Order: sequence, then structure tokens, then C-alpha cells
Amino acid sequence: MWEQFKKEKLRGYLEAKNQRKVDFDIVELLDLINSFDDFVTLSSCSGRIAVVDLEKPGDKASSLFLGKWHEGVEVSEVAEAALRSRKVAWLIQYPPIIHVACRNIGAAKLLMNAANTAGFRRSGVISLSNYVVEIASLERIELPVAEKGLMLVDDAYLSYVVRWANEKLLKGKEKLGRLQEALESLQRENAYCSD
Amino acid sequence: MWEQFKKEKLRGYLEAKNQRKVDFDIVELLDLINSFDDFVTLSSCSGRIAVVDLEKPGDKASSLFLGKWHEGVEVSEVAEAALRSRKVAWLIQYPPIIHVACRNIGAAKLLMNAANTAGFRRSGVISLSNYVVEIASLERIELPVAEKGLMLVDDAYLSYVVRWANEKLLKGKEKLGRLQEALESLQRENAYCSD
Repeated sequence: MWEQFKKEKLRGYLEAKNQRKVDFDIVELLDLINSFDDFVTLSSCSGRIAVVDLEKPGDKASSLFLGKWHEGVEVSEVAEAALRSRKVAWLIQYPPIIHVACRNIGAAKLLMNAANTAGFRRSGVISLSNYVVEIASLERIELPVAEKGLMLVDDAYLSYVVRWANEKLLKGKEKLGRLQEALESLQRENAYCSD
Repeated sequence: MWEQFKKEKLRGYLEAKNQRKVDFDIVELLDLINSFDDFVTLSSCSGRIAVVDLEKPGDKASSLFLGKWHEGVEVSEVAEAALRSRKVAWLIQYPPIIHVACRNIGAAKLLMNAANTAGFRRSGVISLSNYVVEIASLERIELPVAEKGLMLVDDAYLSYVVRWANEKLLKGKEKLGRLQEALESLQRENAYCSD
């Protein structure tokens, strides 16, 4: 059952790589994870900062992305997006989130422990069925900044909340890098020895 | 091992109830949870809105609570707190979070499924050891509103973000109520029948 399950999920990942529908900056991590026998990736996001045009907060049905960045962003990029709002522009920082199915309870514990080592608090098994571990962090810089193309906050305040968003996104990338290291250190234990 | 583990943890909960160190509005839920043989509560928060005086964002070491509410808050209460800041006052909404140890994998799956039924996305096993299930939600209204007793945002904007915070806190309480119902519906199956 596990090998057939992993083949199905891995086919989904390879199709997303072919369609260029995987965050370029964690293709390595995800490849690495899938190179363990007892893991298969399900989904991932390496973290982002966005500006989203929203009628009401949490109204995902009204939502339109005004701008989206997988890396640190200039205050200027953010204002630019916000000035294009037709409803309320929200600045949103999404931290990294990875889902990995694990073959058994020991494999889940291994991955959870590495995630924790890397600094991902709030990592957990979100489905016991195929021990799907979520590796994640607390998910809310989320604040309104413009309405119908007009700013709600002054340039100083915008600058402050963007710098903060940048700094959080970077810390997410740091933790992703550490997790890749940890898994690489693990995986490469006998890279230079047959025995 | 489980009964000795549960006795230790339950003693911690009863001591916190005696010291009035448990959120009054989920004493019922937590009691109910502890009335299952296969569960024991570890910790909980029923959700809150706070204003916190912070040097930098996430600088928990500089943090001082200027105001804290377990229920919906008047915009006026929030401004009042913020005006007392000596550093940067942040408005923070914390959603409900419950930790429950479960006796076996079936018990974990049961609790996770009820939590999901109630609307707690992002519920998971955060330690496989004693199947500690975290019941929780996404945790960030978090924004700066005053500095050294002076407002950074206008009254309209403050009103808007407080209303939003109120609405999120209420939805957390709704989900807590639903989870208590679900567990009660479960627990009371043979309340009126010996057989």
C-alpha cells in the first residue's frame, strides 16, 4: 500500500515540477524529502508576502492578489500594489508550510523532531491516516493598508510593517535551509563509506 | 502508565482550578474532556485580545500587557490601553488553543475529527509520545497601534481593526462551544439507558 500511495503522490509532485507549479526555492528540499523511502511530499509553500484586494477580512471569495513575493520586498513594491486596490488592500505574510506523508509512526517522529530542531514550532501530524506531518509557523502579518487605491496608513507605518514582514519571511527561509541541512546531514551519513 | 500519567496531569489541572488560573469560560470544556478515560487536558487558552507594549515585534523579552480581554472589547478599552504604552503598543488577537493528551491512536483520531467538525482547522498531534493533540487556529491579528502613548493610526482604522479582532475572537468561542457540544453529544449517548 505505501509504495503505491507514494507513487501516486510522487507523480503529482513531478507533474507540478513539469508545469513549473512548485516554489523554485524549495524544489531542493522537496526532492530531498522525497528521496527518503519513508516520506513523500504532498504540498508546500516556501512562504510569501502578498498584497490582496479584499471586500472584508477573511473574505477569500472576494480576494484578488495585487502583488506576491517569495523573497524580501521593497516598501515601494508594496505601495504600488496597494495603490491598485479596488476594495481594501491587505498586506499579508504567509510563512513556509510543508506537508509530508510518512510511512510509520517512527518516520513521523523523526521528521517532527528535525522540524523542531530547525525552529518550526507548531509542527504536527494533521492526519494520522498516512501520518501527514505539517511543518509550519504562526501565520499573521495580516493588516489593511489601502482602500480603493488610497492609503489608510502613513508612509512611516507602511515602512515599519513591511520591514517586519521582510524579517519574518527571511526567518522562515532560514528555517527551511536548516531543515534541508538537517535532512542532508542525516541522509549523507555514509556518503563516503560502503560499510 | 496511562493512569499514572493522567493522575499527574489531572492534579496539575485541579491545582490550576484551585488557584483560579484557568480561563473561566472553558472550565466546562476542560472538565468534560478530562471526564473521558482516554483524554487528559494539558493546557488551554480560550482566546483573547490584548494590547502589549513591545520594543520590537516578537520581542517577548520586552513585553508588558497593557490590556487583556477574554471577550469582545470596546474600541475605547483598546485605545485606553494603547495610550499607556511606554514603547510600541501592539493589538494582538490570540485564538483558542487546547492541548489534550490521548491514550492511543484511535483516541487521537476521535478528538482530531471532533475538532475538525467544530471548525478548528490546523488541529494536529504535536507530540506522538502521548498523542498530544493541539486544537487551534491561525494566530495573527498582530499590529502596532501606538508608540510612547501616541497613536500611530487614526480612530477609523483602529475601530476597523478592533471590530475585526472582536469578530475573530467570537468565532473562536463559537468553535469552542461546538466542540463542547460534540463531545457532550458523544458522551451522553446512553444518558437515559442502562443497556
